[PDB]
Amino acid sequence: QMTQSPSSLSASVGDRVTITCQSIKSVYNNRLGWYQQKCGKAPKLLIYETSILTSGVPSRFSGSGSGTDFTLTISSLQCEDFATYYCAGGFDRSGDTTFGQGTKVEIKRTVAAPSVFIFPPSDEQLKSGTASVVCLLNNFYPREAKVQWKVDNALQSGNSQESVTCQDSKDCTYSLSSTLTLSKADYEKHKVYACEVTHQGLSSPVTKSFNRG
Amino acid sequence: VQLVESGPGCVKPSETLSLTCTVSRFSLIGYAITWIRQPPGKGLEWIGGISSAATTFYSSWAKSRVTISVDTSKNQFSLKLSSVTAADTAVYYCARDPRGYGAALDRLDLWGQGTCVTVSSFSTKGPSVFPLAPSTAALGCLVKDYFCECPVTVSWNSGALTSGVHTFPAVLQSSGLYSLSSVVTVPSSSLQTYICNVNHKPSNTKVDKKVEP
Repeated sequence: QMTQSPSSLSASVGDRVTITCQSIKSVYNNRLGWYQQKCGKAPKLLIYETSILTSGVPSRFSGSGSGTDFTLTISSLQCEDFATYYCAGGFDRSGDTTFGQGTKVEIKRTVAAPSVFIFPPSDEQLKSGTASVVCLLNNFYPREAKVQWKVDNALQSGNSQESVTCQDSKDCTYSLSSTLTLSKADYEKHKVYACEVTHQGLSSPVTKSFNRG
Repeated sequence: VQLVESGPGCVKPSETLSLTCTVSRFSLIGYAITWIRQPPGKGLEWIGGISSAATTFYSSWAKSRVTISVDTSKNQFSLKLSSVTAADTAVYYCARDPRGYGAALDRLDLWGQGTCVTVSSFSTKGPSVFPLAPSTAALGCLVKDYFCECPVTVSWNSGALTSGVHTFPAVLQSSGLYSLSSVVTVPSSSLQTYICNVNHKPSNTKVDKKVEP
């Protein structure tokens, strides 16, 4: 209901960034707070009453503004600051209170090549009629990465899905998991299972493979 | 956890959603409790609140379909949402205002970690847990073929192993069921014990799976 700006931003480690929050009505008794929400976690109160930091929040965070215009400043952007930030305002005492739309903060860092691991289907899963082969790309930057599956050096398509973690709080990297799904018969029909990774941090595509058995 | 949230997880349309937020520890504070929800990929939406005087406030959209109450003998706050539809699918949070304000969002200093609610016609299904066995090194667990998405819980060594753990977002498979992976990187000295504890509450599925070389 309140307007935040920008919708998303990016900067490097150590940069100073600002997020703006604007409302139509003036804030009542400085009731303006800033929350930080990391992936899969509840929002966390960073600043309350416009400019007061909650205990434990690094002094790199600061809040300013008045009336209808407020600012959250991060003076030395760190990897652990990757989150969506929300302002929240109260305008009277009867129920006129709301959140801003949120501002995503991404952090740019140096290129980092992923560590590739591969996992064959477990025997427990092979007891059923399905087989899942997992390829893990660990701690890479930037997010862009190509994962291709090869079964007896035949390229697969439409039978794999991937999921990516959010930027890591310590090293700003992403991790990715790609799962290839086959039937038990198709899995037992072939020998070499490989996953090839294309990323900026690698001089050439990196393939991890295994032989069934 | 200080604000323990409980809910059914997966609900069918037109049912009544009943959620609880239990204060797990004693606090000499005369606090208020506010209910907020977050649809997937969206922002925070105020549902309502209850003050230290038990004064109960409702947002405009919620006043005709939500009831908020408190059971002081259990320190347990209740939210009931009637005639749910798929539009009510969201993560539901409770949060504490330490000033005792029931209609304020600017100073929510303590949050529950949220309870997922998926409103759909599709049947609940418990997942299968398979080991991603190592060939540093990496191991993990594959939680496959479940519905609805969350509340799902994945811990390692019952909470002891946290460093280097990447639990990936769940992907919706072409079968209409969700799959998730949780990996951890460890030194190549693996002897020691690596068990993953997965808990799919909507299906009452509690599985402790040991991952071995």
